[PDB]
Amino acid sequence: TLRPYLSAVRATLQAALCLENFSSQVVERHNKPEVEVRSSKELLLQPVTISRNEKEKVLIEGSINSVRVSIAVKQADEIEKILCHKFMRFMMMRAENFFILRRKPVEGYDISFLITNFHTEQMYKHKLVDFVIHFMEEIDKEISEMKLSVNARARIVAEEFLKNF
Amino acid sequence: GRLPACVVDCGTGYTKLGYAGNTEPQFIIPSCIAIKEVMKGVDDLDFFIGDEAIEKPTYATKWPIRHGIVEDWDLMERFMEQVIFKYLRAEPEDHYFLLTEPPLNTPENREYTAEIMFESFNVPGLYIAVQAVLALAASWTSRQVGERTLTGTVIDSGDGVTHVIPVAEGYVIGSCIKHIPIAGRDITYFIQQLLRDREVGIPPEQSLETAKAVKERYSYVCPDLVKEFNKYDTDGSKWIKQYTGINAISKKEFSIDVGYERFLGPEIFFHPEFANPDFTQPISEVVDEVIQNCPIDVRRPLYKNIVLSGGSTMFRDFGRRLQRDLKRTVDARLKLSEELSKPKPIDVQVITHHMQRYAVWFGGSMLASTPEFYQVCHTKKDYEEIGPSICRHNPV
Amino acid sequence: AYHSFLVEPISCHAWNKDRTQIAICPNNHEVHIYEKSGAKWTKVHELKEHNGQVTGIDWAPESNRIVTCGTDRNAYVWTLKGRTWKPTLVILRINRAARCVRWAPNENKFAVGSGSRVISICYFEQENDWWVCKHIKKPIRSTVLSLDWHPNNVLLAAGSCDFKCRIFSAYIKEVEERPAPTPWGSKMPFGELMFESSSSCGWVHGVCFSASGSRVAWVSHDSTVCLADADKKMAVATLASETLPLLALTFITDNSLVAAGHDCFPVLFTYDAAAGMLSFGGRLDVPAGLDSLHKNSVSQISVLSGGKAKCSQFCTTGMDGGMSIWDVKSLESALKDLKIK
Amino acid sequence: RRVDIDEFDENKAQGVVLKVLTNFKSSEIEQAVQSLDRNGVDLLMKYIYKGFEKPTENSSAVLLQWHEKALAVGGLGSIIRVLTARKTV
Amino acid sequence: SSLMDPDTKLIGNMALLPIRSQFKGPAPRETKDTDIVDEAIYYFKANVFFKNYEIKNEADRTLIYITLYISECLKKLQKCNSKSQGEKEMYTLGITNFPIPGEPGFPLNAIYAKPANKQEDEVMRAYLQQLRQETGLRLCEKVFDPQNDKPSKWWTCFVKRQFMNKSLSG
Amino acid sequence: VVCDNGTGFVKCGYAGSNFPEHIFPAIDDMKHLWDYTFGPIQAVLTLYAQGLLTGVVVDSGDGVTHICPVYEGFSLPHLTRRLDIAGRDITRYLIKLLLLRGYAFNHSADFETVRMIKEKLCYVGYNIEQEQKLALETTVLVESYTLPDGRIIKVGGERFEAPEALFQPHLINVEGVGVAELLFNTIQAADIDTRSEFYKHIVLSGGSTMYPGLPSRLERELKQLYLERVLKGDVEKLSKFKIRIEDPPRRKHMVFLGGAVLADIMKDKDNFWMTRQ
Amino acid sequence: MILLEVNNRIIEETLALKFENAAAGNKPEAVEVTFADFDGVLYHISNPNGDKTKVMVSISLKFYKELQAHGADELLKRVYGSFLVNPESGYNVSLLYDLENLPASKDSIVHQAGMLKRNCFASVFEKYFQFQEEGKEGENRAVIHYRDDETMYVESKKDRVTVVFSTVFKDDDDVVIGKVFMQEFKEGRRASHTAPQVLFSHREPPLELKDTDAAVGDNIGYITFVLFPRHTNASARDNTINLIHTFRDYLHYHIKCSKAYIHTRMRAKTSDFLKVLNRARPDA
Ligand SMILES: Nc1ncnc2c1ncn2[C@@H]1O[C@H](COP(=O)(O)OP(=O)(O)OP(=O)(O)O)[C@@H](O)[C@H]1O
Ligand SMILES: Nc1ncnc2c1ncn2[C@@H]1O[C@H](COP(=O)(O)OP(=O)(O)OP(=O)(O)O)[C@@H](O)[C@H]1O
Repeated sequence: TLRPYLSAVRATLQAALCLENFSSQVVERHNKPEVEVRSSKELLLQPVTISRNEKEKVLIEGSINSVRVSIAVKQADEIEKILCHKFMRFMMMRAENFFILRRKPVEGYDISFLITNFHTEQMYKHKLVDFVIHFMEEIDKEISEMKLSVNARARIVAEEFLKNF
Repeated sequence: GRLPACVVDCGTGYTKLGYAGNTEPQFIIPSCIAIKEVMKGVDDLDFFIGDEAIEKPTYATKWPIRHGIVEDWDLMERFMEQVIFKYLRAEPEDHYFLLTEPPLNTPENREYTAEIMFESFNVPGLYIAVQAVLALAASWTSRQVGERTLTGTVIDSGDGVTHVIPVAEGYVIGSCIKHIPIAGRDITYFIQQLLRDREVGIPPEQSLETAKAVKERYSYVCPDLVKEFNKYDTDGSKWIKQYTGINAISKKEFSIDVGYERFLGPEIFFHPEFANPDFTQPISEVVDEVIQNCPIDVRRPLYKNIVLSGGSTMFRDFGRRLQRDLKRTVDARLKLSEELSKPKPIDVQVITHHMQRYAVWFGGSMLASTPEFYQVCHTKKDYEEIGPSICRHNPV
Repeated sequence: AYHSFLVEPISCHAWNKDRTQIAICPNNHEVHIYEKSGAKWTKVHELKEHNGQVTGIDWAPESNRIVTCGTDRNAYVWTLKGRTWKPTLVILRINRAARCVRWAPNENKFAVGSGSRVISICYFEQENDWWVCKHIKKPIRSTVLSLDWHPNNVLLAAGSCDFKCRIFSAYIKEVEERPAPTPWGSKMPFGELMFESSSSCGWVHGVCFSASGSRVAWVSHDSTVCLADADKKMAVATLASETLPLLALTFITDNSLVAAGHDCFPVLFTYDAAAGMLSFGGRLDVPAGLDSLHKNSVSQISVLSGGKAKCSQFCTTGMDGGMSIWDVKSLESALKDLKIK
Repeated sequence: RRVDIDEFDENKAQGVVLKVLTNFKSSEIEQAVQSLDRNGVDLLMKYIYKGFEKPTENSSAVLLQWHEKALAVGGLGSIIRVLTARKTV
Repeated sequence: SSLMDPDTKLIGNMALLPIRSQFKGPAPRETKDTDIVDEAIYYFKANVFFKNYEIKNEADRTLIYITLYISECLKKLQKCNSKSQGEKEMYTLGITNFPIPGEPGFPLNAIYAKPANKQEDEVMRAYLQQLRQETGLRLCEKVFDPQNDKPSKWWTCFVKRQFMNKSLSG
Repeated sequence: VVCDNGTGFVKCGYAGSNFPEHIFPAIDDMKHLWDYTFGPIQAVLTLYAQGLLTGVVVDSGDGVTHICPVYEGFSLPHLTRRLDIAGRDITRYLIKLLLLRGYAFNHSADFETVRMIKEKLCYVGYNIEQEQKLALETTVLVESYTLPDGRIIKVGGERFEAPEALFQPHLINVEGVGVAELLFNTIQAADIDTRSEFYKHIVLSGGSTMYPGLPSRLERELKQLYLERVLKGDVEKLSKFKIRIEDPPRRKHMVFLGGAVLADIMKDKDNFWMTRQ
Repeated sequence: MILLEVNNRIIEETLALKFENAAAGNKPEAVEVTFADFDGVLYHISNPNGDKTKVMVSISLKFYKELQAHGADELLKRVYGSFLVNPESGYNVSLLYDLENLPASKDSIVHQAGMLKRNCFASVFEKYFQFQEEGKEGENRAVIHYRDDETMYVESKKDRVTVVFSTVFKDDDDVVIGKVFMQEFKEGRRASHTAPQVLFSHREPPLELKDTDAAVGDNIGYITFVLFPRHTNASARDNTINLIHTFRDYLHYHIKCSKAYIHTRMRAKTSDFLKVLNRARPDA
């Protein structure tokens, strides 16, 4: 059931993202996203969650012009935890050129997607949904290969040293 | 504070390694890497830098340190691996490193470099200074100065693109730098073609190294060309020499003449029109144009100290003629002044010393053997507490 | 039929009275008037005055005027002086971005809705040569989103973010004389609240009166659409959408409606007044990587052909430079599930 | 710089649903979801966003199948009525 | 200045330069034994690698004419195997004519003042004959070694080096 | 006819116009200004431009900042104070921000290029901590720019920090105020008669008011200070309190413009000036 | 590389230059090169007291108090001999080469100036290879601190020798990766059954040395080496001590290398997502 889990997410992100331009109700002449500053209560939508198990959960927090989507990542053991934590902290250094994310995730969550109105304009917003799915598609497998990378390359390193005695 | 600190100084063509306190580096290795034609384990360790990289015909020789910037990180990263555990043998958790970088690098490219040292090498310190400042820090020991000053002019003479920088209070000025595509490499091509046309019997497939050493062992700045050709014709003795090339293929010795490519070799800095019609502008005033862009207050300090850098200023009295070449420049522009107009004439001095072969690295042993360097390093906890924005900038 | 202009999102579209020229701003300081030259489009005018973005425009079809509203709290009236259009300084006594604007059919006053929970109404005085702003403050509590006029030049619809479609009374008494009575109520002064909607669900994105102005309808953010009557005494009827979020909607007779949204293909509507039923039609259409010709959502619907009553041609402009022009009689043929009353 | 005055201005049952759905098997979703009216789906729509917010041992697995049949019936606008309800249950 | 004085006058694109020649007598005449074409060989190798020589004078019009003349002569003494074989190929090129000012087929016509009459062009041909005469016998002792039939390699290394990238004949 | 000769920017023009019809600065040294000029208080002019009598002026331009209480006809001179924070010192602070971001700039040569960035990218924040949850947390503030030598830098968290650190007496080395503080000091130094008159009669004038949201911070900080020192903690008595702060659209070209409404011109003006009486 | 350099490439380039100056008869030069290596080892090569023909190697440590009581001076005074002189001020051992007394084939002492830290760890091993091969048990175990927190524990047994590193994994991420290297080190005899077998535990010292003050901590694992006489016989002392005296530094290598392998794999992948994000961005 790994496939239909992404489907309902794909079935929710499309519903999530139908936005517009909207200036600040609070401040003169500004345009700041609503799901971050949270100063106008009535605009913020109801935060929803979709999960497959105790762990694989995705939060969506909608507003009038921005949606903060966050993702829990499957962390099977401690050796993948540093594989989880670096792979995040690699890309979170690089959210300036790769620039639709947050720098620091939600407390309890692993990475936070922040799509404004402008990012729905200069990009095809029926495919930014598909990119968010694509990011969850292969980091299941991306970390899965690097475990098999390390458990192979130690075996190359060790067998050389021990036969040399 | 008892075991000293590495100063890895990755130049354009030649990497300059070495530990602190040292007059000269323990390596002068060509900045190049051989890599196999992704690769895993034993496939992903076969890394060979420098001298074996030029040697090995099996693997290709990438030069990722190109124009001073990094072409690609994942091959730069392997070069920073085996610059430590194979040639420096330093303790990777116990030295406050000092990487170095050419001017106008983006402050993304700092946090690409500083990331890997704090996340694949666990270094206890790091301080990525610019090449220009620690260049002129080397000339503080010179007898041409008596007082310390960190404001003046450096003349980088690199291998990909030479630069010119005015510097002020320990900070480069990103407005006034100028690419000039003369280099160390441009002198190689045409004097190789100058011995294609006069010497007979040199195999073409190694003639660049052949052209290299005669530039190394026999070049000199000629002071003035029009008297110079007669001094070969009047005197065939004390100007004509003979170079003894070793045939790397056919295993022999071949003698070649040391003739006219001596004096024109360094002279193309004084006129670029000898080898390129892309620049009609000599070096005698293009540094003065870079001078004439900075504000009015900083120019009068900027005349007193022009500093030579890089290996491509290892030619006999290169500073002497170019001193006169700037005195012809600046006095003619104030010759406009007194006519129309009163301001005092200003002295201009260039700087030379012994280690100007590699005076970029020699600044690294004036810093890492001082306690103030231990004050200003990024510690490892500073990356872990606050994030890469502390290491995206540089301290003083 | 589909022309496309640009990559930028255009704010809103309007036409001349013959419905030939069009005027839009594609996400900039500059609203551009375009015009057919056969099947060829001509950038006939450019407007460079607003120091902020602009958000809503209406061409005055009869006085040849152009109203603006934007985000630098400034609204400018553009009237044709020969070839070069000239602005007009209009102070609304509000401080932030406006949202939408449209002329009353007398062309004597225009309604601006904005973020300071008030609606500024400028009607033109003649001695000072001035558009005096007068305000409808109570009980609007949120940012006003969409507006619509009754054809009597007296009433004024209002839709904001407090979910409550509060239809009003804004009879200006000094440039207009005492109008006829209205099936809402009797006394109509300025600022007179008349009826607050029963909608506590979904934002109020688009409102419109009918050609009578006795009927009024609105679509909501929660995929619903609701209509009420002045003749049937404020009776709000309820209908939920089973499609996608939606913005714009318009009448075509007095009880027949057409609305499109974030799919940019329509799906008609008719108000069954006999059974009291808002019943959603059926796309009435017939079928990058997209079935609809235009890429982004709708931003506006408006009728090319002779008012909202006739009612045949209508175009769809959205958050991209394309226009899909749609004729009703062009759509009458191939559809097998349409409903028209 | 130390106080919030953005608010002080002069303007502007649960455990029953999870118990039945997890006891309802996966094969009878089509007979359970489609038996409700236009308002019963949106009533069921807020139900599915309860156990997905508060998971248990056997909660989040089968309710994705419960989200599946209600997706096609509810369409795409049925989800908004979770988002936009400023007073909800 | 060094190649120009108001005592001599501008006839043609250049001023008629005071020669010292193979013969003595009535000619444009100078005091010192050093000639312009001596100087056109003396400061030759300091001028051979430029791209755009300055104009301080009209004697440069002569001076780069000799340069393109030597640019022809370097193509000839690539193939020479004795001093007599070199001179007869220089007597060959010293007689054979190429176009000279404002003339099609001759490059750089935009620089030179063109004499329009029939008179001054012929006198220029009578002077450019002397340019083709007086240069070649001074190239005998200066290209070849004092041990005869030994072409010096210090004139070989200009065979690809030109004033600019033009072909002289085509 | 009106003449307008300034300190850091000098104007000229005719009567009944829309703008200063030419602009050029003043290069003893003001006595030579008459040569290129004839060839083609401010606050009373500023108030009557908006068309009022007694109010509060936020005069924030280039060289120095004034705050002016001014009555119907005359000013309030002893009430009208003058600060010493300028507009340039914002830019001088803004370099050091971007320098610690990592971009090389000199304070002398690179001066005007940063001044372009300030007038395009930089603004003010209503609060600091919710604002600083955008630099450390989110992408949004990061916006591109292009240098005139062709380089493209990105500025994120150093946009909103134009005003803040030299309001503190450390970075300015001067014990002083914020911005609403000396504002609030002056009204409570003023009368009680026209006190609530003042809090709906605040005008902003100058190019150093072009920061968006600056009338959203002055409204927020005065709700501290009137709660602090005057009303001393009460809830609903603060809800009565009138706050209206004004800023004209054409205010940057208004000082010469507003005088045209007062300027009841004559047949003669030469007959009083002492070199031409 | 895959095996480290028991060679010392910071001298083997240096003095190999130096004798060829005298072999060409050139005048020697003022050389003073001061530099380091693994494990806190400091070097100093200089002309001693002002003559350019005299070339002095000089090494400082902190172990010579703990090491000299384990038979140090029998080894290197035998091997180096008249090369070895009085220790220089501030230095434990000080060798000396004079370039007026060059040997015949210089590629020996150039090579045998590169074992200069290797010859100090050998003598404590050579002392305790005697005690195994002659059965003389009842011996105190050598407790040798080779850093501030890095202690060496040897053990002579009946038919074997075991030896123990007291490693400290100073960061937090290295520990989790570092435990995976001892897995295949525990699985070393899947095809290499002639290999010296290794035990490992983390944070818990071995019970054989539980009587000591052996610490307990998150940074610390304990690594053994079962040494049969088949690898410590008289034929292969010198092979075995070359491998074993760098194994702490060897394991610092492939931890950092396997970190480096991630940042080349992952930097490729951040270009892949940034590719796909530019495709939904329009061609226009
Ligand atoms: N005595 C010499 N004679 C001739 N050429 C020399 C001499 N010394 C050095 N060079 C030349 O100088 C070049 C080295 O320049 P440089 O030291 O600037 O390289 P780099 O350190 O890699 O560059 P950079 O420091 O600018 O990044 C070499 O290519 C060499 O050919
Ligand atoms: N659009 C803008 N955004 C931000 N700052 C601006 C803008 N326009 C001008 N400024 C700032 O305003 C200052 C000048 O404004 P102003 O014209 O009010 O002062 P000034 O009249 O020149 O000074 P003085 O009164 O001394 O003549 C400049 O220093 C500039 O930094």
